[PDB]
Amino acid sequence: FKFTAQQHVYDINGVKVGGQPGEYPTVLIGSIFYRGHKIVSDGQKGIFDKDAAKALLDQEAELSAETGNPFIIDVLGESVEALTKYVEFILENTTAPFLLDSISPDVRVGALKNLGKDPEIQKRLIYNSIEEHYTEEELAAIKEAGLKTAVILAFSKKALKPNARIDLLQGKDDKEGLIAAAKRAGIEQFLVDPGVLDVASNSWTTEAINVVKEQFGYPGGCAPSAAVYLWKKMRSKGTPFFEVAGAAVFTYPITQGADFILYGPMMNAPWVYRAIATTDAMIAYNNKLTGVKMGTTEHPLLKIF
Amino acid sequence: FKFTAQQHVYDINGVKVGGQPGEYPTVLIGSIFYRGHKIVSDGQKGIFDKDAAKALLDQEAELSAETGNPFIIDVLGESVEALTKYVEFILENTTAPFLLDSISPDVRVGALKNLGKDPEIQKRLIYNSIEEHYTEEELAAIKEAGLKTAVILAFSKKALKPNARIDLLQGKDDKEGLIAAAKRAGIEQFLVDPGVLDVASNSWTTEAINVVKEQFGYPGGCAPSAAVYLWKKMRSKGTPFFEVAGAAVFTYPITQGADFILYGPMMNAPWVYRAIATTDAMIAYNNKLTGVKMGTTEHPLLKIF
Repeated sequence: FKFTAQQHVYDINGVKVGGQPGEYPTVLIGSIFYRGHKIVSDGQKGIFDKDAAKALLDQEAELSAETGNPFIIDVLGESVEALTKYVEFILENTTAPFLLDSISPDVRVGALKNLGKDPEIQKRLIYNSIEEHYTEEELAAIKEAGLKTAVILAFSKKALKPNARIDLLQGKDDKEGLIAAAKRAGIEQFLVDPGVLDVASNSWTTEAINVVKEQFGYPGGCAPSAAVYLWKKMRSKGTPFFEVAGAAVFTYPITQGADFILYGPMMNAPWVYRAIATTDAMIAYNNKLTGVKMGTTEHPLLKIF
Repeated sequence: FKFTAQQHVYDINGVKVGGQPGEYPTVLIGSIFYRGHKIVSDGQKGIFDKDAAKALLDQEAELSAETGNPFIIDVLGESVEALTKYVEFILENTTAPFLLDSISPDVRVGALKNLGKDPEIQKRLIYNSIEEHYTEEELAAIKEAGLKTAVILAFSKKALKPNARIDLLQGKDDKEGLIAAAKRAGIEQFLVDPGVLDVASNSWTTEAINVVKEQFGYPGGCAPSAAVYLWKKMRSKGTPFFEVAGAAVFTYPITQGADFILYGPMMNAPWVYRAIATTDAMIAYNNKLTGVKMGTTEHPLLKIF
């Protein structure tokens, strides 16, 4: 199976994301400083374990080198002060691009004012996310920071059908599309995340990714970790039951041609990389029948066996 | 995914196998008395710990009840004497259908001859397998036993690519093919296993399953356990890395619409069931988008959350 639209392949500070299935390895996006992360003692002041944070980033680099799966760090914060310090640390202690991420839009906006229109911010900071309820002050903050890449959260609790993401992105009736909104903020590269409600609905998320890649060619991915962590019946079972259940959820979108996964807490990277690399390897081996050419020699198929 | 051909759904003594993606849960097939199975004290005579064997069968039934994934037991033997006793034990100690399985055709035929004409055997025993080395003696032994279901195994190093495996199944030039051979033995129900040459080529196995379901509508599955166990680089990493890699390999065919998985030793059932149930749940949630109706309420989607 191949997509009709020519696929966007973005180069975000060296990380290739997008393409036809089997062309590029899955980009894996691990969360750091999330709510309840044990390496954060004060989520308001941003007091965190610098040694432990560095160890997670070094582990991510090592797993990436082993499998060929590139990484983007999901940097979460509950306050402007905290998220600013987290981003300053991430900039210094890895080369990877990263999501500027918060539940609260004003935390993302405040952090951007602090980080400013730094050329490094423009190259490495991906805004997470341009969502249905975006504000003009949010677009102003993105434009003033000169960001070029954003996650487009193409989710609406009233665009549940995959096909309805066309309306969300392009606009409909009197409603500006999320792509138009992003472009007004000066965004040039769009990572489309159709959103995940629960584990089962990951199949609708993946169909939405397929619609977006088929018709627009934007890189498609999703964030199933919250749904997996709300699955107490599985998580309480411990090893290896939680990990293989998680593996089934995180690999599923990749089996249908998705480009990136937000796999949740970085502490899970060791098993997530091994599962995702396995799926990537099997998909790319199908290239030998389809004629799709791998865009890089740094691919699980050439590395994990 | 929805498959072109009208799908064959077989009722093998109460186990539903086949159909469109999300119609029926994955049938899981665990191996017992395999080479080096430590509950066997004498593999030539078929002497084994019956309590340990029963404990495995009870565990399978408990896991099946939990997820709604039906089970068929893969009964392996290295001698006629041993495989005959194993089949006798399985008939009395579970209600499940089972594969009569040996790497040696002489062992399968010998064991089958010992079982004679038995309606319970005819309902529950699946011949594993009709493969490239089949003989008229073997087809005659199957017909004499009155078997109605067989695994059709297209594992051949003369048939690497999916279309070559289809040629082995459907026939080509001077060869009737494995399905035609099975029909001459009186087989009316075909569990098509294209074989797994290695881990990466599980995508080729899955493409062969797709062509089978697309064109013939026969249930399709595979046995990737041997390939995964021979993956030294991943196996060397231990738990849970080996299990999540295994889960990625075993779930991949299911994500592409496969009907059954031989997951290897039954001792791995606890994590295999959890991984496969997860995939099944996501696929069945897709049913509205595919135009499919669940054929049973005994489905992971309605059980595991």
